[PDB]
Amino acid sequence: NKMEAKIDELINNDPVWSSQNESLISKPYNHILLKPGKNFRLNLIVQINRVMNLPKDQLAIVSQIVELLHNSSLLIDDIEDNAPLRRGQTTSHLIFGVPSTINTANYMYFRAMQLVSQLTTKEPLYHNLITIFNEELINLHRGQGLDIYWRDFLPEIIPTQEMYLNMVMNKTGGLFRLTLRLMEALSPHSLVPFINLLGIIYQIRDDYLNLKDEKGFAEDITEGKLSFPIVHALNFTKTKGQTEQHNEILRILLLRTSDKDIKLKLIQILEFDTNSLAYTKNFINQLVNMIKNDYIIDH
Amino acid sequence: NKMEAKIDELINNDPVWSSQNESLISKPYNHILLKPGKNFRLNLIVQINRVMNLPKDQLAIVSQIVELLHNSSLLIDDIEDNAPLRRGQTTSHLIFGVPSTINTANYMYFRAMQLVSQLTTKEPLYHNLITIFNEELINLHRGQGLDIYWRDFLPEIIPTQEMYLNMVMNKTGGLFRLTLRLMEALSPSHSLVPFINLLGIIYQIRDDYLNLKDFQMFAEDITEGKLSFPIVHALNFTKTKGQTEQHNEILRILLLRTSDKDIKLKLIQILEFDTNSLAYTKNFINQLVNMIKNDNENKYLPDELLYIIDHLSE
Ligand SMILES: O=P(O)(O)C(O)(Cc1cccc(-c2cccc3c2oc2ccccc23)c1)P(=O)(O)O
Ligand SMILES: O=P(O)(O)C(O)(Cc1cccc(-c2cccc3c2oc2ccccc23)c1)P(=O)(O)O
Ligand SMILES: O=P(O)(O)C(O)(Cc1cccc(-c2cccc3c2oc2ccccc23)c1)P(=O)(O)O
Ligand SMILES: O=P(O)(O)C(O)(Cc1cccc(-c2cccc3c2oc2ccccc23)c1)P(=O)(O)O
Repeated sequence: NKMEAKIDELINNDPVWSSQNESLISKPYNHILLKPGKNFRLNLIVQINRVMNLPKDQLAIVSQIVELLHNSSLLIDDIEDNAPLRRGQTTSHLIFGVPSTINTANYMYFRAMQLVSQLTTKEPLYHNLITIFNEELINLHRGQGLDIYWRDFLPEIIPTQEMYLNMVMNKTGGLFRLTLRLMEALSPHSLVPFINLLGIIYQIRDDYLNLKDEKGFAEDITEGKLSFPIVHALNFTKTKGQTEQHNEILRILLLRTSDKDIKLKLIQILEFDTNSLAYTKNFINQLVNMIKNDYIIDH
Repeated sequence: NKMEAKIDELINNDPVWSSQNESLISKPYNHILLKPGKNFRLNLIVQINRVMNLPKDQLAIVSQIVELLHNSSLLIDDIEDNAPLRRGQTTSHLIFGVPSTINTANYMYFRAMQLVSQLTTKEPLYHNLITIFNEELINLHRGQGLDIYWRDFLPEIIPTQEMYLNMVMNKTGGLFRLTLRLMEALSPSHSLVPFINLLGIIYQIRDDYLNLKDFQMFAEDITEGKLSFPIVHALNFTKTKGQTEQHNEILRILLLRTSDKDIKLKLIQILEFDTNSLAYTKNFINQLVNMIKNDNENKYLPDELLYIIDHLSE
């Protein structure tokens, strides 16, 4: 009969997937492309290439891979932080919903992975590009897992500066290392230590500017993040016996508040009571002087 | 002095990660392991192996891969359907939160991928295994993305039965094909892929059917507004017969995202008395199983397998 014949045809062919289908599920992703991201990224990749010297067409693919992983990971990051804005517009998950956004972001992680084989035909080198991809993706999720856990289960764990830096080495260092390691493996004195330093500077600076200044006003406070200035402050208050301030910092973080005055109060506690903002600014300058007093690093 | 020296050490070493850090991010995953569920998956693998003959240690790994992807995919599946229960207990995202559960599930996807790399060191075969893994994960997400889309954009698109089957081929068939293709690529010793595709289709339709049938005998699929196989039949049946009020009433209840049992029973009544969608589905599953039962030639089958098939019969 015809039903059996049609079922037979179905199971003997590859799953049917159309262009229209590809478009429908790409919506959460297409939305974040509507706004440009730091364009100075292909900029960073172009700099590092002065040293790696990859051929233009191979470099392009590395760039596409990292751009894709980066843009899609932001979709997930914003769900995980329940963020309202990204690149000055509403986050995808508030528009298309959390379910679609998770699935689309995860879909793009595997599309990124598929691009890797466009880099080489040589089994050995391929094997190493894949291992690098797998390793850093593992590191990336270990660090983000720690960051989310500390924030969502606060005050169960109050991280020390040491713990925060290790989380960053996993998370933000993971994407910087991913980009550098792929290029070093493709290139015809590794820069890994230098790229780890850059990732840390970047994350701490990112935490700092969030309070010093589109994602909204000091949105890291609304999200309750254990940011670099917050970690210094929680440890500073514990160490100095400032019991009341230590507890009020925790309380404000736990409110997940959008109240601008409450956020401003916390920011001035970091300014005048714990001097965490100045501590952070100096810490950043000290890391930068590690490069300078030893060009990309200029941002 | 000191700070700089601590930073030098940090950036020159691999990222620090401990056993304690591993236990913390594994919490959402271990929770679902608290109940084994219908873990007889290891059985289908173990059985298919009688034809594939993979050495016991490679078989263990394929096994771990399948268990990891399947377990972590339910963590994500439950967040995507906002499900309250899984394997009889509160879903992980409701205990550990949506953020940690997504991250933990995604972490396990990559730990599964790293196991793939440990199946062989033959560089060519390795590339093939990675290609299979990559291809099926992509089909899986396309299928799940389409199922979610219809559900969340309802009533913009009402899929037909043919559309539903293509979605299922991508989604459900993705993990069955993934296990089978890996096993087949590894075998020392006609693909069983067509057979496994059919199994995945039977499995999913049967799953849609029992979700409504066990309630007739939670029916969370109704609360989620899912375009399940019986609901798809019911929507196209009412459209075809020009039954406007019934068509609309089915949409209204799905759109309600209701957990009110009397309303859920009302949709089931519609399916039972107006469209006869449950009898239709039962019969459709029977016709699929019979394609295996009457495969005298063994066009699809290589007995322990047929038993499974007949079991799935409704
Ligand atoms: O892309 P966006 O400008 O939205 C932003 O994520 C900037 C950013 C934050 C963190 C990491 C990166 C980053 C780091 C390393 C490499 C690359 C990054 O972004 C891209 C894009 C394209 C290629 C490589 C990278 C960019 P944002 O915090 O300013 O929103
Ligand atoms: O570190 P922040 O989250 O503060 C930020 O830099 C963005 C960011 C930087 C580096 C990594 C990630 C991130 C977060 C969640 C998941 C993943 C991330 O990066 C990858 C890459 C590939 C897969 C998953 C993830 C986000 P921001 O642009 O939101 O300021
Ligand atoms: O794991 P649970 O027992 O929780 C459940 O997913 C049922 C189930 C149990 C075991 C395996 C599977 C399953 C699902 C999709 C694909 C495959 C499954 O098992 C195998 C084995 C070999 C290949 C593919 C699959 C489903 P449930 O729907 O009853 O919650
Ligand atoms: O298809 P249903 O959601 O009805 C169910 O069969 C479970 C299921 C089967 C097959 C695939 C999936 C699924 C859903 C979302 C994401 C992913 C799924 O399977 C994988 C494997 C690997 C990565 C992601 C996913 C879920 P159930 O046990 O919840 O009834």
